[PDB]
Amino acid sequence: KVLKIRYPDDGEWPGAPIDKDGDGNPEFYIEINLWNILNATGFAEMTYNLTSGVLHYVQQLDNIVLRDRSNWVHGYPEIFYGNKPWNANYATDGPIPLPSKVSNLTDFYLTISYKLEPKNGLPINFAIESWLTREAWRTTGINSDEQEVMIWIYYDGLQPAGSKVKEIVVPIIVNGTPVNATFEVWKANIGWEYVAFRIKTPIKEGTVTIPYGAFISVAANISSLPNYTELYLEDVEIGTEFGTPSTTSAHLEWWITNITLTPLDRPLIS
Ligand SMILES: [Ca+2]
Ligand SMILES: [Ca+2]
Repeated sequence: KVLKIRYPDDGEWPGAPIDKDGDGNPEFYIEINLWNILNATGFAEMTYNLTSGVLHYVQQLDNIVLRDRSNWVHGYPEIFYGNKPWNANYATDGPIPLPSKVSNLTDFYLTISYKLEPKNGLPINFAIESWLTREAWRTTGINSDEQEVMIWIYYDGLQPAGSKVKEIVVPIIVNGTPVNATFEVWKANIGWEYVAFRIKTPIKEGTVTIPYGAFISVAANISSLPNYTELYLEDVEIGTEFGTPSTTSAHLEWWITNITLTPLDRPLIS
């Protein structure tokens, strides 16, 4: 039927597996993940139609107070594949064997169909994220010698952490058209190493395809981390960070109607 998770009714941390064939190995995992909201009024609800495959998120939050203003954004309601290292949730029923070492993975395309409707000027992005960890099956967080990589294919009013390194051009596909797209590369120290690729021409809705290794190769190339090839690419998460400390009302709706990961016959790291 329809899988539904809701904040605050299901608790602090609503989330659920998507396990179509009931094999106890989910294909994807969804979380509302309001991880820097200490208190708010209102609600956020995510539903997944097990027939149409449509994930739909509706958020009407007000009177927001953050856990830690220095963490900047409010949360990252999302769907992911792989092992998310901040908790015991995972989804590994898919064609890409995450978690695996970067040095052992082949490249893959990530294709997402979506439509974003932030309301009232709300700062948001639509960002794909992966964590790279010393341990494949981490469930308790991230250490200072590990990495977070984000790829922002939409943003309005939000800036990545840290500082701008350079611009790169990556061949991507936008609504069926091959596009050589420019991304700004940003790098931060926030408790671990962070690298974000923020596209220069953000895409508010449609179907976007990226070659994942174009981004992980650059993140490897610019890393300050030692023994980068020891790292496991844990997962691929897709969601919307939203809000800054200026934001006390965050009303947002979106839909993601397909996620596909397509293996390629070439290494991840070029
Ligand atoms: Ca399954
Ligand atoms: Ca709003």
